[PDB]
Amino acid sequence: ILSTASVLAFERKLDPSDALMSAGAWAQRDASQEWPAVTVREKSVRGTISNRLKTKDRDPAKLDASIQSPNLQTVDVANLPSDADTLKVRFTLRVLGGAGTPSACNDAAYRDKLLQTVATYVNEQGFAELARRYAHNLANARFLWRNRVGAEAVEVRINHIRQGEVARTWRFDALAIGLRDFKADAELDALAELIASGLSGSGHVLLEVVAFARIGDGQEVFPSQELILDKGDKKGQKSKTLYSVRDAAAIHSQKIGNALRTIDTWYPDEDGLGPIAVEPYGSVTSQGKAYRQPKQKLDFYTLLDNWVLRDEAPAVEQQHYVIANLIRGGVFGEA
Amino acid sequence: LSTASVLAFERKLDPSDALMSAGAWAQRDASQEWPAVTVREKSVRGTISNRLKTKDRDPAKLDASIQSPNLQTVDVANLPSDADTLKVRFTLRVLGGAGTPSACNDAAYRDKLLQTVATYVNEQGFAELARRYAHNLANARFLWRNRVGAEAVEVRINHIRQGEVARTWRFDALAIGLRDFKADAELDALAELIASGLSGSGHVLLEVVAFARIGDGQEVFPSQELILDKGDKKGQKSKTLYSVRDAAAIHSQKIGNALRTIDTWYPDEDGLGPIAVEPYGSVTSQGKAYRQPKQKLDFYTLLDNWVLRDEAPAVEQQHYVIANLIRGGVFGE
Amino acid sequence: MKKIEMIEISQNRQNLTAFLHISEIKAINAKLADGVDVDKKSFDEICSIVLEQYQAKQISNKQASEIFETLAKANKSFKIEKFRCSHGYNEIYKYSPDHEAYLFYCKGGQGQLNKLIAENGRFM
Repeated sequence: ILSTASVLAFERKLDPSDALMSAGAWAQRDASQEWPAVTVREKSVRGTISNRLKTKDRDPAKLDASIQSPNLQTVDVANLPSDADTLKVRFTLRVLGGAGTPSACNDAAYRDKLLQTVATYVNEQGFAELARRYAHNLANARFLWRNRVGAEAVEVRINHIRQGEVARTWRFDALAIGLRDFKADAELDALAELIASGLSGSGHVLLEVVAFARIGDGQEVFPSQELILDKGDKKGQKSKTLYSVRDAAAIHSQKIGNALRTIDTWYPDEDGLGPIAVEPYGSVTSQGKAYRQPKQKLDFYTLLDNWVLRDEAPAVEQQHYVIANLIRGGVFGEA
Repeated sequence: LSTASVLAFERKLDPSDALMSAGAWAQRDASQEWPAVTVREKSVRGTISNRLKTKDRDPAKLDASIQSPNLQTVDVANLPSDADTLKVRFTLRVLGGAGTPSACNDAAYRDKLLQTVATYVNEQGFAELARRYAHNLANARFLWRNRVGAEAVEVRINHIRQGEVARTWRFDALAIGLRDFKADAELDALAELIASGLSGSGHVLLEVVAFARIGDGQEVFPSQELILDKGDKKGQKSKTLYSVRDAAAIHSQKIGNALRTIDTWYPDEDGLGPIAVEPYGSVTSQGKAYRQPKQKLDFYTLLDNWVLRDEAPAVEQQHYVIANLIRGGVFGE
Repeated sequence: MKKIEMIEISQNRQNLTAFLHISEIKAINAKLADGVDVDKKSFDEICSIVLEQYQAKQISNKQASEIFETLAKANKSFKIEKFRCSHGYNEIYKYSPDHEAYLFYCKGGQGQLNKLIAENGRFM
């Protein structure tokens, strides 16, 4: 009995928003309700060719003729104003709860067995560790992806807004708590207990999280960027477009959602890189490899099939990984 | 006597396209000038997460397919950053004259069909079905995924008599359940109005407005559309949403399914929530079929066991047969 | 149970290996004839030899009914029919695998469905 489901799908369970950008000055950051948005301007860019050349295309006169005519681009730029050194990146993250119930399942025994598995997990060890890692990823401002590197003083504040007004707030310095070491502070434990209460289903939590970065006066901030359509007046197109919701530079919501779920240090290597994001066949596009391959026995699908079908629960770290990327969501099924 | 070769019913419960706008909570009374929820178009970059079938489960093929990402350009709908509640508005009209077919071949069959439906109605009217439809209106189930994780849902059901609002109802959709069909002192007036509309006496048109307090700048989920995705470029549209005149909306039949999710008489388990009244009552989420025709409890068996052979079913299943007549379609061939 | 029903159960289900649990083969090898032992055999081969032993009359009808119903309940995997008609609504939808759904194909009853089935094949 108990083959896998023909299709399976889980909801998102950690819903961020498009984090809008604004710009102001430090020590005025306690007001921060009137800060003007970071606007996405367009600037022209000249660039000589600089690609690697095969051994047949190393003629001197050919390279001298190729660099005589340049590549002209019309790229986008998102700069801070020239009288504002602090970048304010704000969004809201709500946690839903009910991380075991799928959204689609063709089997009936497998769904109830998976629900029994998740429920006996949450009874055994709750959502404490996963919420403490999610609170660390909210704490150190990892969602500032490239606006965080080289910043002077990152500072995050998270408000629990329950009935329109705030309930209680947390204020962290995002550079003391680094990216790798999970330090388990006191306010980190309070935010961990709140996110775990939201994840288990005990209530409804909606955080408003705002991150200030003292990136410098007039510097360049990096919103997430879109792609191109390539249709209609192709010559002279805009070479690089940036995200903007209502003429206000913003990061995509799935980029912030990726930054919050960079929690698992339980993959095979687990020494050099640090924490990666939870993913079936645990992968990073930058490093270009899959750290949890199916040849190894440390996948998500192999672990979930062994946990549900064969009733052999893995180590508590790998159980944290399987429940964490059930908290992530997605469609698990043959396609 | 056999069933007619043609027999078709119109739908006696007609909603509009539930179109959604955005705003701020506690100003939701003066909420007829709220800006719509426009459908923007963002760009996603997905990675491989489907199950490999132990043919591409190689150390080099997975590493070569990780480095080639899946770029897509999806529609998305979000509240603005200064708005933290979603207002979904539609109008539902209840026609009535339920068991009267719209195109029937045989006369000796439709006369006794009308006789069985009339015997049901004067024996026990539409009050149970109207109670369950008024529960699926008061409990805001038509916000399908705009209801999960919401802080406070609130439904306003008017009664537009001749343009003038004659009667108003205000429900807290999270106070009343989504499973148990318990009776309320205020909901019984709405159930009486829907029963009067279904029974023929009067013209019932309600205006249903649901405010779901999602959160500041969060995501709303309108209805999604069909794409014939034959071939994709660098980034090609992989998900588009519904929009009536540049304003997101839920389809009229998706907020109609959440109105007739009243079936809790199916034989499997009446404690696992109500399902939609369908012949061979099915849910594509659960992927199964309650009221299997191997059992004698589907619609197409109880119908011609009630009309032809005059074997009147249980009192809780006549509600299912009459509710499937209210849903509509062509029955009999 | 009818006879062409067993032929369609032989024809429609997916070809699987090692799907027979121990109780089924334990009943089957003593239940069927002394000719073939069915260990790690495909569904089509088992169903074909059982339908042949039903054709060349050696085994009875009730035994074939029980063993074909056993081959029915032991298999849960079905092939896709490529063509599904809506009967009262007089329509014909055609399976499209990239949508995992039956997209609309043509207006037509059962005769047009059988024409399309004879042309394109009855399964995916």
